[PDB]
Amino acid sequence: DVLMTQTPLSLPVSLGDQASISCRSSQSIVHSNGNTYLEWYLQKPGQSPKLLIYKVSNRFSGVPDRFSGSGSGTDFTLKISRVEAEDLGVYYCFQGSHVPWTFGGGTKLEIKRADAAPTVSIFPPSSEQLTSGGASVVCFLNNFYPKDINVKWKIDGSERQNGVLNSWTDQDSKDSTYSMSSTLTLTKDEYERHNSYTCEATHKTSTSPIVKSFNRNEC
Amino acid sequence: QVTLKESGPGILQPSQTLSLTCSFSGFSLSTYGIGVGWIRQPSGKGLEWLAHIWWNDNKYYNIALRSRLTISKDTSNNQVFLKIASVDTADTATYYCARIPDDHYFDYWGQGTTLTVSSAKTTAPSVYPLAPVCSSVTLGCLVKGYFPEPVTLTWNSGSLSSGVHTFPAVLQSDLYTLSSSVTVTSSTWPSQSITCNVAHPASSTKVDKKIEPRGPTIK
Repeated sequence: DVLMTQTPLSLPVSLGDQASISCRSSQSIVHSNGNTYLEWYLQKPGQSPKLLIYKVSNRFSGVPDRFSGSGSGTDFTLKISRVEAEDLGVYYCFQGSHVPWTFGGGTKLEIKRADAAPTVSIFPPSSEQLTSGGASVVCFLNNFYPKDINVKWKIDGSERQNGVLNSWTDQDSKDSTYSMSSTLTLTKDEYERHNSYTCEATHKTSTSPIVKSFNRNEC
Repeated sequence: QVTLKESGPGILQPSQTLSLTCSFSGFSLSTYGIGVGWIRQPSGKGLEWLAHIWWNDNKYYNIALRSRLTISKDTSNNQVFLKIASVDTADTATYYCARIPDDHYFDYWGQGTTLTVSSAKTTAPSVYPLAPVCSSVTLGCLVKGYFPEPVTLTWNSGSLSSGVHTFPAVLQSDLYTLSSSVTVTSSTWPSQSITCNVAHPASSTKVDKKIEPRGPTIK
């Protein structure tokens, strides 16, 4: 039960940039046989993880000269010096020294770009859905940077916490931005009472929030 | 050569017994030091080691689950079987089997079978079109209440690809939900029909949803 701690959770790096992932265990990971068993796996989206560095420093099959592993006892570090397209994904430091064998939380190597503000798009519940009995209110926050965002739902001004379901896309292959959907699910009876529906969004691009709203009157 | 393929039930009811087979080629478990292990990855989260067996039949299990876990090899036909007893929604993950090349760690992982533990019954998706409230235009498509995963969504039968944002599925209640935004020039839509196509292989349900502009309706 060794606690593996990675730093950072998300790594924003440009291409050709020097990148360094930090791993730190709760205890000494030197196995009885003298060998330290620190491994580095790279899992690309929609794939099984693949080994890079084994035994703190040794490179695996087809792992380039660019990847280098270091550290001892507690603090360990992986260095990727000239970041390429193939080199992006989720990295995990693993230990084979003590049973139970444990993996790290994971570090996501992502590409940094210029700051971009989201495009909020509020969608009232469809005619097709209201006839059936439900009333989901969709909100899309599209193409923004950095990944960290926050959405507040305000029904008639009053904030709602419970009944919200959010999903986030990966980084864009083309424009390198993130997108987020936020669905406030409601019963028709609840929806048929209130009027103003607001999907208030906050992002570092601007000090004041990005309000997007509709009224149940017209639609 | 080195290949690891894992066979699973893929989908089963709570409290049933999960039984999976890691079939392999390119190496034998009859060879020295060689070992095969099991790791599970829950739906977009970090990895977790379950158990493993060595060439000499020494079995190591996660102290966390232990009692439910039973691992056994079959040296003659290059197969390893992991069996977890009385499973629950907490065991909805992707299960990978990986080879241990002497030293304490994994080197070659397999494709990894995906298991889903749920009481839910097979349900076709309800496609809801999202037209904007009563230049560029943002349209949506809400696929709701389907089982099991996965669903495949396209716009204009794959013709429309630019500015498309399919979001990952969120477990609504006993069933999944997902959305996909599409952004087009104000001259493309309404003028030219935008149709959201959904396909649910499990329920053999292929649906086309023409997203028309939001019309008025008073009760």
